[PDB]
Amino acid sequence: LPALKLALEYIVPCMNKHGICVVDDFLGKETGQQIGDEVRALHDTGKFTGDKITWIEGKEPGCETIGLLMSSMDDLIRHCNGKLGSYKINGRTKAMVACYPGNGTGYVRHVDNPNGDGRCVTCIYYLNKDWDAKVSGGILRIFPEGKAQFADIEPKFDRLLFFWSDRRNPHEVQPAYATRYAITVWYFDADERARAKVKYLTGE
Ligand SMILES: Oc1c(-n2ccnn2)cnn1-c1cc(N2CCOCC2)ncn1
Ligand SMILES: [Cl-]
Ligand SMILES: [Cl-]
Ligand SMILES: [Cl-]
Ligand SMILES: [Mn+2]
Repeated sequence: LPALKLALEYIVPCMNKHGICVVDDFLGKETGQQIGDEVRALHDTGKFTGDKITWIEGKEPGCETIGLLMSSMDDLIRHCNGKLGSYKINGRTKAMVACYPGNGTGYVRHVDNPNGDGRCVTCIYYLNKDWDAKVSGGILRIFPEGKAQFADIEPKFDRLLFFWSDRRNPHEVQPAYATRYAITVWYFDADERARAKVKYLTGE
């Protein structure tokens, strides 16, 4: 589907019904591999003589295709104009470009935004080519609040994931046995983000 059709026919009704939406084959193989090359360049540096996080705006040298990813995410969110709950999405974070070690470590269950920090939608893009979660792990488990079911989401290559960032979606990540990368972006609700910012002295 084109971005308009995908947003209105799939992403919007999926998010309002479930709070979780998976889009597969988001950018295609060639672009996905290019993003992987850029991400590995950021994190796979050598040496002279937890996890790794970098925050990317999208116009840094060697990050142009990460920027294309962010523009593509922005395109989908824009076409959701005012249809994602009651939110008015007026901005987002930088891209969190993460490298997660394959050392048998998982991520404890948590809520991204538990206390009204302004973030209403979490977007995650998975860029590890030919990742087989059945063999290598790394599955995301989301527990939508009050539902009888929970969801396991495999970090499949070129997969885009949306979910509500607030207490509706506690989530945990199972351990993995190879290095993997994911890029996360959070979209802000205008009113909540404004309220969260009033406490600061001109300091964001
Ligand atoms: O890194 C992840 C994963 N994950 C792990 C492996 N695969 N996916 C799932 N949530 N999550 C995360 C990270 C985060 N940070 C990271 C440290 O800086 C501050 C903000 N804030 C909220 N959620
Ligand atoms: Cl939790
Ligand atoms: Cl966290
Ligand atoms: Cl902000
Ligand atoms: Mn999280």
